Amino acid sequence: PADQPVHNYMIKRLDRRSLNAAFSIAVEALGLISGENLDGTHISSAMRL
Amino acid sequence: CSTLSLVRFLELGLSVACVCTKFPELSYVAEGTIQFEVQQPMIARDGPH
Repeated sequence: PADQPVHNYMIKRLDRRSLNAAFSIAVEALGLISGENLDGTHISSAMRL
Repeated sequence: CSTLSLVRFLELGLSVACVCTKFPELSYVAEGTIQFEVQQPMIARDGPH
């Protein structure tokens, strides 16, 4: 007699992980970037760059 | 109730002693020294120095 074409089956599980990193900003160099108080010459200065 | 009579510094008298000027980025640039000398006068004494 002939043979029937078998086929398989499997169930795989997702194994979960996570990686994380971080940095930090100084309080001194904080107000130099965001704050819109710097009017005329402190927007294009060397310290802000 | 009672109010809080505010007082301005520039409208005081002591303001004559000091020149006040706002320096926004100082706390950042305060990491190093500023270090400016001033002067010293000198008489022209006779005889070769």
